[PDB]
Amino acid sequence: GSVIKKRRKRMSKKKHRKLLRRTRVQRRKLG
Amino acid sequence: KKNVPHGAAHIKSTFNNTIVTITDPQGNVIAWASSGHVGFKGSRKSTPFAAQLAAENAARKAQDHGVRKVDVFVKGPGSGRETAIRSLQAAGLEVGAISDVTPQPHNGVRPPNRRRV
Amino acid sequence: KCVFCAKKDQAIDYKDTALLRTYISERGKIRARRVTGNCVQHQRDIALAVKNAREVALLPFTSS
Amino acid sequence: ALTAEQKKEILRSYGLHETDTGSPEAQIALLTKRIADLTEHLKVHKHDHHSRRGLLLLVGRRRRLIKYISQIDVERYRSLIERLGLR
Amino acid sequence: AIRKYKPTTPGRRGASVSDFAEITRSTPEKSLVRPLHGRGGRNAHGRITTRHKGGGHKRAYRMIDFRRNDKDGVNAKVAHIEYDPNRTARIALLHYLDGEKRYIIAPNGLSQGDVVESGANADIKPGNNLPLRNIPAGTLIHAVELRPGGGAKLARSAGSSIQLLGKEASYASLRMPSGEIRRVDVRCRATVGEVGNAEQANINWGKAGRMRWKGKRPSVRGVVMNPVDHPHGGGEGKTSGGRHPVSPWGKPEGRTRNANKSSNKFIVRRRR
Amino acid sequence: MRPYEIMVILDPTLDERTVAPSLETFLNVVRKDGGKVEKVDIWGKRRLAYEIAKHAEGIYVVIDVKAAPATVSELDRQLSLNESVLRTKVMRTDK
RNA sequence: ACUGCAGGGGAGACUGGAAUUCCUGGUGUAGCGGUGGAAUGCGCAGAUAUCAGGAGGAACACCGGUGGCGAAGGCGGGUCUCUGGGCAGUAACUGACGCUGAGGAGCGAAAGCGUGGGGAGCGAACAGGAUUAGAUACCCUGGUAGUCCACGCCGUAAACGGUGGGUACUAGGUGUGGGUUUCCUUCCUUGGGAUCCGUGCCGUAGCUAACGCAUUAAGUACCCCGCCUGGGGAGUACGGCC
Ligand SMILES: [Mg+2]
Ligand SMILES: [Mg+2]
Ligand SMILES: [Mg+2]
Ligand SMILES: [Mg+2]
Ligand SMILES: [Mg+2]
Ligand SMILES: [Mg+2]
Ligand SMILES: [Mg+2]
Ligand SMILES: [Mg+2]
Ligand SMILES: [Mg+2]
Ligand SMILES: [Mg+2]
Ligand SMILES: [Mg+2]
Ligand SMILES: [Mg+2]
Ligand SMILES: [Mg+2]
Ligand SMILES: [Mg+2]
Ligand SMILES: [Mg+2]
Ligand SMILES: [Mg+2]
Ligand SMILES: [Mg+2]
Ligand SMILES: [Mg+2]
Ligand SMILES: [Mg+2]
Ligand SMILES: [Mg+2]
Ligand SMILES: [Mg+2]
Ligand SMILES: [Mg+2]
Ligand SMILES: [Mg+2]
Ligand SMILES: [Mg+2]
Ligand SMILES: [Mg+2]
Ligand SMILES: [Mg+2]
Ligand SMILES: [Mg+2]
Ligand SMILES: [Mg+2]
Ligand SMILES: [Mg+2]
Ligand SMILES: [Mg+2]
Ligand SMILES: [Mg+2]
Ligand SMILES: [Mg+2]
Ligand SMILES: [Mg+2]
Ligand SMILES: [Mg+2]
Ligand SMILES: [Zn+2]
Repeated sequence: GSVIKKRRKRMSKKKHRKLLRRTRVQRRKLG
Repeated sequence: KKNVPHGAAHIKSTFNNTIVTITDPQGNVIAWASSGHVGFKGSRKSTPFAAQLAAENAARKAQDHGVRKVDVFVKGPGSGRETAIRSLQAAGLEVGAISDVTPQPHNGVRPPNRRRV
Repeated sequence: KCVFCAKKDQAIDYKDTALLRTYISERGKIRARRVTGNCVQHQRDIALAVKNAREVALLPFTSS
Repeated sequence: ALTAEQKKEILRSYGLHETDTGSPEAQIALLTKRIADLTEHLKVHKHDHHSRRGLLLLVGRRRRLIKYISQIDVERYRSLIERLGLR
Repeated sequence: AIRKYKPTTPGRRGASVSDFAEITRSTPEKSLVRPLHGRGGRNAHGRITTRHKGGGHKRAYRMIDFRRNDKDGVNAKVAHIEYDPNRTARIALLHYLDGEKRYIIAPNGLSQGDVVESGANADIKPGNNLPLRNIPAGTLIHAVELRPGGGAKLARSAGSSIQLLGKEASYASLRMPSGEIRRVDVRCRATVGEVGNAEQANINWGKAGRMRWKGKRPSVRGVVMNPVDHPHGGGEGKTSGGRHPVSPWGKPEGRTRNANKSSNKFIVRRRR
Repeated sequence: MRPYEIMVILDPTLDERTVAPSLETFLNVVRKDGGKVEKVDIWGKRRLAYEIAKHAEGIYVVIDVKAAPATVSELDRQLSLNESVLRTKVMRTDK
């Protein structure tokens, strides 16, 4: 079940990218 | 009033349909009765029964304009590829020369995405 | 067992369309090594010869 | 590129004794000739990266050789540098 | 070929200029220059018939040979490549071997000092002027005339070209840089090649004053006019124009080509 | 100064007698800059395997020059731009 | 260095044919298309089909392989031009000039970004149809970016052999790719053997948690570098560089 180790990383990276896309503007570009 | 004794039967048997056209040797269609022309609709036009009625209809309509002697150019990866030509044989045409003209792309146009069904 | 390995100083040129008649199917397809019995370099040479013959119309691109 | 009769005319002028072809100086000479012609090849064909990497390989080789000669003897280093061109 | 000024000033921030690297002899040939005065967009009536013209740098007209009819067989040498304020293309000063001085539109690849032939026997090189009969199908051409002997009128701005599409009986079909397919008579002559200076469309004029130098005068939007001046005028705040967009004269947007113009027979397919 | 083998496919409309001078007027420019010609063999009329340039026949010519790359490129240019040729194929016989 | 050798190694220009799409015309009539089944859709204003011509773009069937080349990423229609590396043999030459390599620099699939072209087909987004409890999907019909080109930027991939580079040694058996060399040598057989460099499979010793690796090591050793120190938090925050 080595793919599980990839899925956890995938979900964490996906949520981080989703947060960055939620804030690619003065929400975060100012900061 | 157009009378020609010799002709060519172009047969296109695609996974959904079959289309049989009778042309002169020069390549001018006279009769084209196809699988939708014979009463069918939807997935039933893919069947060999529809193939061997469409070919029969095309054959009789072409005989009405006066063709005894046809030569067949078949194309397409469909199941109505032999039922059709025996239908032309048994509907009064003489089969003559049989060929294969399915286009073979030398890796040209990019094909559509594979169905994920 | 390769013909050109056996027979020397026979350069493979598209001009020798008479020799290039074989190694080509009746459809016009280039035959494979397992059917021509010939080596990799000579198969390269005959393939190049066949293609140049095709582009100078000495050999058909499509045929029956 | 660099046919036999083209390499001989700097083998006599840069190699030591009528048959020297592997000395430091000789190697610098024909590497420099190769780099010159390949830099012409790269002034045309700006984006031939696989040959430009070969150029950098020759450049590295020549750099090792020039440091070799500068360690082994410095007067010959000076002479070769003046009569080829450095910096 | 385009050199960008540095943002040393707000008027030059994004501005660019041609490097003029193709030009030799920054002066024109004296015998070949005729005077030219601005009109301000005014016709013979003294009235503005083309808006937005006026001011602009004083200019001199060089005579370009859009005919190239009378020196078939006599060769020319490109003496110089030179600026011309009157067109976006550069011009080529040709010395004919008979001693005649000529200006032509400068194609791509006619560096100074190379040979230009004219007539039916000319080689198919950039700058050679031949009849469309002798020009083979598929090649890029420019300065092509609409009528035999009427002078070049087609594809003569910088970077423009027709490609000859075909020649069936007595008409050459050709694709005009608008994308339009048109037939002209095969005895219409064209010069082989793209027009040079193809990169001048990328020039970013930095400031209003530079277009004022090139002679364009400020354009006022109809929507900030009053109703008496423009159909889009009026409104309390800013509006979109209270109607479908029309010209200052009330003409709706739409095709303005004469639907029954005589050249429809030669126009094969209108632009896309 | 390199070997080149050139096959040219000419229109079948012209005759078998005027072909040689029509090619001499092309090869002389090859001759003017030091390049020479070994064999200008003409196979004549011959049926060609697929329709080319609205002609089903073609004159075969094998040129066999020994010339600089610039000169052979110029020759291929000229005879491809002429109206009397349907095909050109340039090769090198040497390694 | 010299003599040979193989190759889709790279770049530039020109160029070939199949096929798809579209246009023009000829024929010809009521369907076509598509699906698990349909519908949206296309057509009856002449579609699909078929013939001829033409425009254009992209990819290069058969060769083609388990193969070859490239440091890796990657690389094949053909021709020409320029160009890189590799392998073998002679022993002509230099005489340890080598290995690795913190930093650094360059190259670096695809997607993406900038500018300008191009745009056939495909096809994120989007829209409709269908399915469904819903269907922001899978399937269908269209279809924009993109995919292509030029030039820059990006610098990331399960960028994998999940195996850093160099070197030496340690049963074999069997393929395949590129050379060299000895015996029936003219019995042609283009067989047999040796050797160098690849590239695969199977297997001994040895190693391994096992799976397996096994002369192309994951064996036996040496040199240098990169990296790890339980899982999450997290390759994230903060700072900084790009
Ligand atoms: Mg398990
Ligand atoms: Mg070979
Ligand atoms: Mg008055
Ligand atoms: Mg205006
Ligand atoms: Mg106001
Ligand atoms: Mg007023
Ligand atoms: Mg009004
Ligand atoms: Mg207002
Ligand atoms: Mg308001
Ligand atoms: Mg290559
Ligand atoms: Mg076609
Ligand atoms: Mg279109
Ligand atoms: Mg039609
Ligand atoms: Mg059609
Ligand atoms: Mg010594
Ligand atoms: Mg590092
Ligand atoms: Mg890079
Ligand atoms: Mg990309
Ligand atoms: Mg882009
Ligand atoms: Mg975007
Ligand atoms: Mg764009
Ligand atoms: Mg879709
Ligand atoms: Mg939907
Ligand atoms: Mg390119
Ligand atoms: Mg990574
Ligand atoms: Mg990979
Ligand atoms: Mg890793
Ligand atoms: Mg190791
Ligand atoms: Mg091995
Ligand atoms: Mg094993
Ligand atoms: Mg282990
Ligand atoms: Mg922890
Ligand atoms: Mg980060
Ligand atoms: Mg930060
Ligand atoms: Zn062989």
